[PDB]
Amino acid sequence: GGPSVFLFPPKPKDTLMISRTPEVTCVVVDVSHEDPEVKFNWYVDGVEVHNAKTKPREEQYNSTYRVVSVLTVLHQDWLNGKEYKCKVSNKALPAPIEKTISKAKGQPREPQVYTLPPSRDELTKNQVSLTCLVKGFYPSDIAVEWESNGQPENNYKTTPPVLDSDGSFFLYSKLTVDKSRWQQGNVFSCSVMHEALHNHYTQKSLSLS
Amino acid sequence: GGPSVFLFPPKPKDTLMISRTPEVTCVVVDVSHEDPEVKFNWYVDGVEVHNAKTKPREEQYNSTYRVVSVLTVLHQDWLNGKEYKCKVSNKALPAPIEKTISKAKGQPREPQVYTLPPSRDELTKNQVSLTCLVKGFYPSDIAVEWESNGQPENNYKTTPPVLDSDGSFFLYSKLTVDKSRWQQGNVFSCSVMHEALHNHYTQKSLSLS
Amino acid sequence: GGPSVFLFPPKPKDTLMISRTPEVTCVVVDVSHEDPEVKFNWYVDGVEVHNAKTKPREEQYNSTYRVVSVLTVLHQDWLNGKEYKCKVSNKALPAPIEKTISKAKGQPREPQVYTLPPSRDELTKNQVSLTCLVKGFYPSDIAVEWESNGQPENNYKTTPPVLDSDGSFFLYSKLTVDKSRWQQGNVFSCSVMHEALHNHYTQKSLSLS
Amino acid sequence: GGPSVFLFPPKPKDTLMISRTPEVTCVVVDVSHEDPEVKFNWYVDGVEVHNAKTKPREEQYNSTYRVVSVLTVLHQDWLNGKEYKCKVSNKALPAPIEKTISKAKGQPREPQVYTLPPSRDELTKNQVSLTCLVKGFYPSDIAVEWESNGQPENNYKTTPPVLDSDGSFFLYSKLTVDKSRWQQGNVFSCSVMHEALHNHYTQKSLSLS
Amino acid sequence: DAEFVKVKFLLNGEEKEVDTSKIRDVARQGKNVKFLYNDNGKYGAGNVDEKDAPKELLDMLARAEREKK
Amino acid sequence: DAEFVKVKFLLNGEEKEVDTSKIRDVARQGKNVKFLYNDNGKYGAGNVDEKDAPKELLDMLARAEREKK
Amino acid sequence: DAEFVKVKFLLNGEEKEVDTSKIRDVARQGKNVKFLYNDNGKYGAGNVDEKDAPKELLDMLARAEREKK
Amino acid sequence: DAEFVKVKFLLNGEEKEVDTSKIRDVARQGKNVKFLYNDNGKYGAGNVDEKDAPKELLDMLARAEREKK
Repeated sequence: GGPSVFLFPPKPKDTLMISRTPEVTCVVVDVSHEDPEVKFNWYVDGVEVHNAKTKPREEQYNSTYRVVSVLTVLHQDWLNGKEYKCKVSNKALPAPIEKTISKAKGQPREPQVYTLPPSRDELTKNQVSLTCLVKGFYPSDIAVEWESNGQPENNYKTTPPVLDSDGSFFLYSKLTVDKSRWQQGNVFSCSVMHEALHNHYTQKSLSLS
Repeated sequence: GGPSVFLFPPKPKDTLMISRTPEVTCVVVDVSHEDPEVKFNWYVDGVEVHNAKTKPREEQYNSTYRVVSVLTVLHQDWLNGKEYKCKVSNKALPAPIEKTISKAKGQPREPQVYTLPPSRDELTKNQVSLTCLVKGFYPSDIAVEWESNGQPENNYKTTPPVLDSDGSFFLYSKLTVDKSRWQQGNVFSCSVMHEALHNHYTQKSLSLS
Repeated sequence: GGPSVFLFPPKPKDTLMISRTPEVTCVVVDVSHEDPEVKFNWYVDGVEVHNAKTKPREEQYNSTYRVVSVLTVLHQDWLNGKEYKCKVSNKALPAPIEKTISKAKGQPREPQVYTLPPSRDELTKNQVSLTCLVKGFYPSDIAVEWESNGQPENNYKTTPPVLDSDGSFFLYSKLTVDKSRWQQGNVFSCSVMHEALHNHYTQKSLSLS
Repeated sequence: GGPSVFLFPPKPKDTLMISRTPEVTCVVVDVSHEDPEVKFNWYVDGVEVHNAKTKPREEQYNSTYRVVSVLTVLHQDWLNGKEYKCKVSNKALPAPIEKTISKAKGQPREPQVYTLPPSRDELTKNQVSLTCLVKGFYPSDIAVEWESNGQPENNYKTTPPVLDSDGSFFLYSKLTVDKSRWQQGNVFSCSVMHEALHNHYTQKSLSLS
Repeated sequence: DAEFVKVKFLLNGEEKEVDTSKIRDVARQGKNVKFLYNDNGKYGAGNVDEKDAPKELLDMLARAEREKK
Repeated sequence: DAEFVKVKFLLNGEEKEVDTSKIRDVARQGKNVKFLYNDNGKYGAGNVDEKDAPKELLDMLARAEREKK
Repeated sequence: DAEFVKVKFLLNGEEKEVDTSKIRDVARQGKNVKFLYNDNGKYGAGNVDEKDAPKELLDMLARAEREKK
Repeated sequence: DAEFVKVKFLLNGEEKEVDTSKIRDVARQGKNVKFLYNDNGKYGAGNVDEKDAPKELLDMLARAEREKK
C-alpha cells in the first residue's frame, strides 16, 4: 500500500462535561514527501462537515510525515450514537481510505462502584494497594480518578474494561500509597464518570476504619 | 500490499508444565488464489528446525487464504529466552517474510497474590464479587484460575496484565458467586502460575470469616 | 404505608465540642395501638451497633404513638463523614424502613465572619438590626450566637444557609436591640462555630463607633 | 399508598403585575402504568372552573408518572385570599384527593428595605458583598432583584423568608461584585416588590461614597 | 401634591370609578390600559380605552414600564 | 415541596423545555449557562442566559464547579 | 517563629502523638482531659490523664472553658 | 535449607545431577518421571526411571498432580 490511517474516539470525560470539547481525531502516518498532499473529508451520518482542523505536517527520522485532523463534535451527537467517517486521500495509496467510528450500540447501564481495602498480607509491605471495582456498566467508555483531602492522587493505574458474562463491563483501579498514610487513617476517594450515572459522576471513599 | 504474517507465543500454562506441549504459531493472512502456495522455515536462534507442522489452508472473506504453522517448542528453550523465527515464502511478496518472537527480556519477578472479599455495599445483591490481585510480576505471561472444594469454579474473568510504574505487571481476577454460597461460609481459591513462583504455582484462599 | 419515619443529624455545636455528646435521632410517628412493637437497628457504615436507646412510647390525642431512638455518635466519626442507617421494623407495614444520614461530602471551607451595622434609615425606629454575614463556608452545618458584656443576647434569628455561586454557603444573623443601647455605644459580638475554624470558634464585634 | 398530590402558589411577581399571568399548579406523583389516567377538577371557593390545563404525562425512574395541571388565576382573586381546590381522581386511590391552597391569612404588613455596605474587613478581598435587609413584612410572598446603571445585576442570592419574633418576615439579599466596581463609586439598587408596598414596588440604593 | 384624580371604568356593565391613589399597577394592551387597584382593602381590576384614561394614569403606566419590568 | 422546576430554552428556534432532574451536567460561559440533559433516553444540549436561569439550575452549576472538575 | 509541643496518647493500645496546633477543642472529665484534633485532614479524638497533660494542653483547656462555654 | 535431595539423570548421555529445590514441575510418563528445573538461573529438563527416583521427587510429583492439573 503506502501510508496508514488511525481514527480515535473522544476522551470519555469530554463527552460527559458540557464544559469541555470532545473531538474525533484522524491520524495518518507514513505519508510520502514525494507528493505529501493529504485530503480530509469528514462525515456525520453521511453529511459532509467543514469544521475539521488539520494540524500541519510533522516529520520523523525517515522524513516521512504524520498528519492529524481534529473534528470537534457535540456531546449529544456522540452519545446518541452518531457515526463519524473520515475519507483520507493521499497519492501513495491506490485508493482513498474510509474509516468510521462511533459509540457502542446498546442500552446504557449504570456502573456499580465499590472500593476494596488492602489485603492483610499486603500490610507487610511499604506501599499498599487501595482498590476500586467498577462493575455492570455499559458502554465501556468511562473515566476513573483518585483523590484525597481535596487533592489529586496520581499514583494509580486502571485496568482496561473487561466484558462480563452478562454483557456489561467491569474494570479495577489501583492506587498505591505509603503504608504509613493508609495506617494513620486518612481517607481516599475514587471518582467515576459515566453516561449512565446521575450527574455523569459518582464517588466512593475508603479508609482504615 | 500482499499477504501478512503474525506470530503467537505459547500458552503460559504450557511453558510451565512439563506434562504439556508449548507451541509457537505462525499465522499468514491475505494469501490469494493467485499464488496460494506458502513455504515455512523455522529457526531457533538461526538453527533450522524440521518439527513444525502446517495446518491445511483455510479461507476468509475476499477468498483469500490463511495458513498456520505450529512449532512445538521446549519449555526451557522458550523460558531461557530463545528466539523463534519463521521465514514465510509466498510468490506474491517481492521477498519472503521474516518474523521473530521470544519471551520478554528482563529479570523475572515474582507475583504477589492477594485476595480481596466483596465490598459491604455489594452484599445487598444476589451475586457477589470475589477478587484476586496479582502484582509486581515479570514477564507478563501468567495463568490464573479459581476453584472451590477441590473443583473448578468457572464464573470468573481476569483482566489483561497492566504495566505498573516500576515496570512490573499487575492484573485482577473476579469470580462471581451467589451471595448464598459466600454467606454459608465456603472457601474459594485463586491458583496463579508463573515462572518466578516456587513450583510455578501458588494459591490463596478467601472465605466470609 | 401507615406510620412515618424521620432521621435527624446531630446539633452542629455537639460535633464541634468534645465536652458534648452528639446524637443521631430516629423519629417514628403514626404507629398503631393494635400493632405497637417498633424495632430499631442501627448501622455505622454497615456495621450493626447496640448502644442506641429508644425513649419509651409517647402517645397523642390521636392515640397514635411516636417513638424515638437516639444513637450517640463520636465527633470524629460524624466529621470524617461516616454514615448512620436506621432500620425501622413495623408490624403494620409489611416492609421495614431504611433511612441513612451523614455529613455533607466535600473539602471543608473556612467561614468569613463580617458584622454590619444598622442602616442609617433604620435609626428612625425604636429597635435596630445588628447584622452578621457568614460567607464562603463548607459544609453548611454551623452554629451562630450573639452576646454582649459577657452575657447571651437572645433576641436574634439566623437565616438558613444558602448555596452560593462558588458552591460554598452563606447565612445572615440578625440581633434586634433598642436603639437606646446601640446609640449609647455598647459592644455586641457574634460567635460562629464551624469545623473549618481554628478552635472550631471565632467571634466578631460591633459598636456605634 | 397510591399516588400523591401537591399544590403550588403563583410566582410573587405574577400576582403583583397585571401585565403577567399568575397560576396555581397541581402536581400529582406516583401514578403508575397500572392505571395511568388522572382527572382534575378545579374549584375557586367551591365554584368549578374549566380554564385549567393539564400538561402531558411524564415518567420517572420508578416507572411512575407525574401529571401537572395549571390553573391561571386572577391577581385580585388570589390577593383577596380566595381558595383554590384541586380534586384529583385516580382509580388507584380509594377516594379522589382534595387539596386546597390560598394566600396566607393575616393583616398585610409593609416591608422595610435597608441596604448595608460591605464590612471593612471584606475590602481586603477581590469581590465584595452588597447586602439588603427586608424586614417586618407579611405575607411572606415577595420578589427581590438587583440592578445598576438601569441594567440587571444577576450575581446575587436571597435567603428564604424567616419568621420573626413579631410574626412578620425578614430576608437578606446578597449581591457580589468585583471590588474594583464598588470602589470606583458606582450605584447599585435593590428592587423589592410586595402587595403592601405603594405601587407594589420600592427601591433602595447603595454606593461607595 | 395630593393628587387624587379618579379613573372611571366599566365593571360588569356597571360604571365604577376608583381613585388614582388606590392603583397599584398599570399596564398597556394596545390602546387598552389595564390596572390593578386596592379599594379600601379589597383588590380589583379594570380596563379603560386610552382615550378615556386620565393623563395621570398614563404617567403612572410609563413610570411602571420603567420601574417594574 | 420538592418541585419539578423546568428550564425553558430555544432549540433551532423551537422553544423546548426540560426538567432539571434530566440534566446531567451544567457549565457557565460568560452570561451563558450551557447544560447537557437526558430526556427519556435521548441526549440533548441547551443554552440559557444567566438572567433566564432558575435558581435550581444555578445551584446545579455551582455544585458541579465544586464537584466535577 | 518558635516552639511547638506534642501530646502523647493511646489509641487502640497504639501510642499515637499529635501536635497542639492540630487540636480544635479540649475538655475535662475529672482527672481526664479529652481533646478533638484535626490531623492533616482527618479528625480524631484522644484522652490523657491530667498528670500526663502538657502545660500547653491545659492552657488550651482553660482558654476554651472561658471562650466556648 | 532442609531438603537437599539430589536427582541424578542423563543429559546427552552425560550424567548430570540437580538439587530437588531447583525443580519447578514434575510429571509422570509411565515409569518415567520428567522434571523441569531451574539451575542457578538457566532452565533445563531431565528424565529418570521411577526406580532411580528419590522418594522426594515422587512426593513432589504427587503434590503437583493434585495442585497443577
